Amino acid sequence: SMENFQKVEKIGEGTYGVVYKARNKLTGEVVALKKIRLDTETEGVPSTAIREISLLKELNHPNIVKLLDVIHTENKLYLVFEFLHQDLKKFMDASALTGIPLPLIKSYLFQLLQGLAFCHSHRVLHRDLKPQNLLINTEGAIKLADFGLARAFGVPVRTYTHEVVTLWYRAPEILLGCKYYSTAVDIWSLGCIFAEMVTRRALFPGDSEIDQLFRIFRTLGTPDEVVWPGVTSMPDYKPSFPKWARQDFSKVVPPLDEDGRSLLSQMLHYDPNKRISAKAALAHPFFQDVTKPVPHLRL
Amino acid sequence: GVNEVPDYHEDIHTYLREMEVKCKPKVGYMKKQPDITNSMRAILVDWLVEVGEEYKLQNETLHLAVNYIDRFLSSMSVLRGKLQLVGTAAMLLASKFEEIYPPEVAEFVYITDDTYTKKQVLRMEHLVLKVLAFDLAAPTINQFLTQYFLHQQPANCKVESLAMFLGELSLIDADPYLKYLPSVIAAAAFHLALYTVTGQSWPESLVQKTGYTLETLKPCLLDLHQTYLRAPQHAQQSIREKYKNSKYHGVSLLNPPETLNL
Ligand SMILES: O=S(=O)(CCNCCCO)c1ccc(Nc2nc(OCC3CCCCC3)c3nc[nH]c3n2)cc1
Repeated sequence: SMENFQKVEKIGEGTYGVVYKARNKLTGEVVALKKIRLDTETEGVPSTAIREISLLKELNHPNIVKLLDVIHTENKLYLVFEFLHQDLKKFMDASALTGIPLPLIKSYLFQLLQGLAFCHSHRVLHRDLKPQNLLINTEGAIKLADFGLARAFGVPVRTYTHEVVTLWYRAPEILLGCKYYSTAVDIWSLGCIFAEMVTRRALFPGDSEIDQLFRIFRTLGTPDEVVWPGVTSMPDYKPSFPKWARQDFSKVVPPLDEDGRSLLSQMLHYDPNKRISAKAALAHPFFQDVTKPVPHLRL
Repeated sequence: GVNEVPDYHEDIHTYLREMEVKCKPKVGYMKKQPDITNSMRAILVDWLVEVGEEYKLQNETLHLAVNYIDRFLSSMSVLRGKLQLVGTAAMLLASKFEEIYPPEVAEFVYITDDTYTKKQVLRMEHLVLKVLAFDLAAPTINQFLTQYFLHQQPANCKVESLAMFLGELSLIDADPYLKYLPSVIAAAAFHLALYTVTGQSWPESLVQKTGYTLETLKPCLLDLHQTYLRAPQHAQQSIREKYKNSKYHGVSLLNPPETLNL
């Protein structure tokens, strides 16, 4: 069945299995192949695979990476995806000197918010947004990838897994150990990524849970009952937290314009209830002049 | 706030209404099965209830498992000695989809009381996956019930627990409940529960949401009312037992109304 695919190179390793750049010998299509060894004596097919395949077979959107086929040998399982040219992380490092043109940052954020609204509209939380998981092509698209950590949610939400989201991008409601979290966690991560696209360096590079909180608090101010009702009652909230004043938000990302600042401030709102949804953020004045140009660099 | 997903709840409902049709088992399947019966299915579902109770699994997992057993059996004939194996793979799969901490395969072999080997359970999992073609994100009675609960003013825990009780009982009996959709059973269960506890009715706000009225719910609502009244007598009893617990406000002890006054 893997009869028609010729391997080119190993791309990387995500949440589970290993990705390869391959091409169909018959159609010429370039694909990515996620390969999962199922030696069996483990615990059968892993829940990460069971989630990624059932969710991705439903999520059909130009800004969600496309699952093309599943090939299911007895002790080996292959997932065939559309292939993209690089990840956002590498692109940012490739733009080390020039920085990214504002129309490309703009476009990228718009597209990312579309893909995410679509996940949220289809009861799916991604739960691991970060530049490593966001893939770009030469034609100007950016797409959400690796739904290994994703899950299907109910309305309203139950308590789900706590060990969640890569740390630099983890929302404060998780860090404070709140029993319920929702779609706002994915927005926080896209908020951090927008900052990162402008500056080319992580907004909150923590080295532990507490250091992460403290880095967030020193930037947006330590939250109180006024800015976030019910903070002081959160399981991992400590009354001994240092109380930092909130920075003039223009200082957080200095090159960002007023409309940019406004958008970023609403993605980074402490209170998950008040934080802007993916749906609403699409209509923000920041995107009034939005186009979809091709990347300014060869990928 | 954001826990009830104000910006997406309508879209999500709309989406679920679409998938519950695509994910519907075929109603006439038991007639076409040579060796298993409605009663043999009852015994199995009742057992899975014990399993869920035994491993403290979510109720959502239970509903998901049964959807899988029902779809698999819509296109696969299975001998009576193997019906439990299908259910065990299904319950294993459901847990992998829905649970933060799912039981391990070794535990699933264990509650089948050494009827089947690990080898079998795993091979069966694989097979259920091929037949369902990995389509495990299925709408359930609870995904709907849970949104309906958002309409009571104010919220009543007796109502909530009773509605889930009645939904769960419907899982046991393929005749008749194999012909109603999750959303309609949820709606019947919600009304019946609400009326039993408060004397109130399926509210105008859910007519707006769902498009269902009492008139379109009546046929299901009439079957559900029967099941409720006959429950203490039903051969299968695990669900009654389960809902005596404080966890669910002991609702299975409540008295069903003698009439629905429809
Ligand atoms: O950026 S790359 O050139 C390789 C370098 N990446 C290492 C991290 C720092 O940049 C690159 C990576 C991936 C792809 N294309 C790609 N990648 C996937 O994912 C592999 C990736 C995702 C999660 C982390 C592990 C690697 C896909 N899944 C379906 N289609 C895909 N196309 C193209 C270039």
